[PDB]
Amino acid sequence: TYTTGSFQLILGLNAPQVISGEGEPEGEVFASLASLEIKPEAHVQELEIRLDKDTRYLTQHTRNLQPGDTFHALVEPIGEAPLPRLRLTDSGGKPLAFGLIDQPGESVELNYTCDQDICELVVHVDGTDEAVYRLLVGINAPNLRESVFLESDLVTVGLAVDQIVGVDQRSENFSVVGTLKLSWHDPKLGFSPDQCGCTVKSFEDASIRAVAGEINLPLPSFSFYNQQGNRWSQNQVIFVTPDGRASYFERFTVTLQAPDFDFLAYPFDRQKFSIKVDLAVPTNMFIFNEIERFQQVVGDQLGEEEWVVTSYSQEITEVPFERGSTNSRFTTTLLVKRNLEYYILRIFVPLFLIISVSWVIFFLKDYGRQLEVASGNLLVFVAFNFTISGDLPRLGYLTVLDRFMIVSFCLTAIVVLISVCQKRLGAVGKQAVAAQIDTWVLVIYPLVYSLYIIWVYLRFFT
Amino acid sequence: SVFLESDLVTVGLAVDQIVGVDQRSENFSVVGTLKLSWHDPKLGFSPDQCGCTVKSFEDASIRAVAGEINLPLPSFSFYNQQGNRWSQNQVIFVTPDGRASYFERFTVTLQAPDFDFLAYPFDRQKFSIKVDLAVPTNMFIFNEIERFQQVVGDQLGEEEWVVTSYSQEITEVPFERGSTNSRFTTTLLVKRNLEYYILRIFVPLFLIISVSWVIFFLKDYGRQLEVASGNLLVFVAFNFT
Ligand SMILES: [Ca+2]
Ligand SMILES: [Ca+2]
Repeated sequence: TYTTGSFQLILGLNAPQVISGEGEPEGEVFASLASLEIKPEAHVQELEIRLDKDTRYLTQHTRNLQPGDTFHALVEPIGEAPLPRLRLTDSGGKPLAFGLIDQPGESVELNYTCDQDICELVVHVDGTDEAVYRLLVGINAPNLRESVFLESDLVTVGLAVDQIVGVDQRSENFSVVGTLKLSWHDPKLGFSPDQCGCTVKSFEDASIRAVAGEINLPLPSFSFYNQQGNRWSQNQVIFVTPDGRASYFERFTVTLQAPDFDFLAYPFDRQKFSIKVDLAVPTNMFIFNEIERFQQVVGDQLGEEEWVVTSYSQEITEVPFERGSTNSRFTTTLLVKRNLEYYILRIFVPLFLIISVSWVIFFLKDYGRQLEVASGNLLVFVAFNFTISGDLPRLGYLTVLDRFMIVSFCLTAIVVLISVCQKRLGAVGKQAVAAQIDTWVLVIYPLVYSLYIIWVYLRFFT
Repeated sequence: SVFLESDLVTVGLAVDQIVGVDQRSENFSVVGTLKLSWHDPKLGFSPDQCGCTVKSFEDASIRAVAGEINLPLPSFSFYNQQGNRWSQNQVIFVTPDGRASYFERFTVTLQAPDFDFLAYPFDRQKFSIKVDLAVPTNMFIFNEIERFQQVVGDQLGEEEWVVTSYSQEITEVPFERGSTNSRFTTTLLVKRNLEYYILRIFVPLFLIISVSWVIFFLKDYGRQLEVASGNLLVFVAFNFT
């Protein structure tokens, strides 16, 4: 490949000390730059820009200009959009030129010439008196009638999840173990091998912020948006190639807040585990551009897990940033569900059998036995309820399971009340009414249970 | 003006989530955001000396920045803070004219000895967050309140505590070494979920009591005695459930 960088050139005429590399300037000059003999090379760039309702002001930064250079810019709307104002300022905000509306009043143009040793310019386009405009800019190109701007550095990102290690249903947070990777290109980080005799330079056990502060160069630092407390990190390394290609690697264990949890439909609920990585720099410096899948996003492990992942996705977006501008965001989302067989077999079948015991006793015609069995079955129900109390999260609000337990307990107690009434009726000599009540209860109870189940399904799952 | 004047500070606070309440030690934990803004000509700089329009400090407290630049700044603390405070996105940035602002995302635990649980579960409580300046009132004073977001944010799903109303106010309190310091207070009025307690406790209790009431219609007193004895055991079982 070729190479890039700055250089120092020493030329001598009949001065044998030059080949030592230490020749100090002397005598009268004899050579000059060749490019000065011809017209300077022009650079031209065109951009399409749009001023949304909340984004009526736009600014762009230019590359450095050498003394004697010239700058030209013009703006022409795509359609019937009104002509915006155009102006040019340096990096401090000092005005240098203002746009002039042409006599065929469809465009605005600007011109400037460089006096200082180094000039850094900013182009302002504003319509704050879906409009879309065409912006044309050139250096040493007066023929604009018939890259100049700086470009953001592109970052590649990737993330993999190894294990979900905990979920807190009262404080609404979860913890995850995984791996993160970043990669970008920066010519300012390049070095010359002959000064170190090596091809790879590395930094270990340091955050990107610390390395950036040590080498005094801007780097794409990041943070987890919903991080709770400190983060544990292993195998943290940064290494750079002579061309300037850099990469970051980290293995992390972190706890993330998740206020989006909703446990109303427990245990039939479905949840989302979202992991957000945000750059700590403005979008005009660094931006996420590509997604790399270095491993499986969701890793398989031996044995069963409490949460089963159904699907996942990865996406890049932009979010508002402090001190204006914008910062990039990388999001990983996992869709998870619980193990249904566990809850069904552990809770619902025994509950059904307990309910059946209280239902079947109405076939008896000896009401004392019916009363005694109902009284015993209520105690059995309460004992089973606290036995399963361990799988009953205390959240401060009702779930589906709590409502079902309450309804079942109420019906079980009403059975005892009806049994007492039937016993009294049989004692007074009205056995026919007791038999009619038995038939009514035997018909009605399963209908009530089925109707309650239908109502719950309608009100919670559709 | 002949006499020196205090610098005017604008403050704002937002609550994102209440993450826990301790009823025995009487404290609670909250997640939110804090913002400060003030103007000081001594912080001004010349753009041509940096080639920039904004100067920033990151991951540092106001006290540390004040000690680094050797100028007085409006430091602050949480009055009832328990233990260390977790902070994210901490930044201070200044404009050439001298306008400065502070930003912080925090998670903190605050003591609350004012809790009163006598009327449980029908009790109502106040969650109060107090921010005090660590400087005398003749140097810095809170002047205005900024509502940069909703004061109490909405979250998907139900919460254990329901916020009924809120308020924000600025006052003055006595300070060490005399004088006075400013205080900014945010108060949330909260209550519990009543349907949960009513349906989970009172209806089953009513049915259990009715079982012991109905048995007096019987004229076979052995059956009445046996059913009463069983119902007492059922009552104890439900109580420990
Ligand atoms: Ca929630
Ligand atoms: Ca108290």
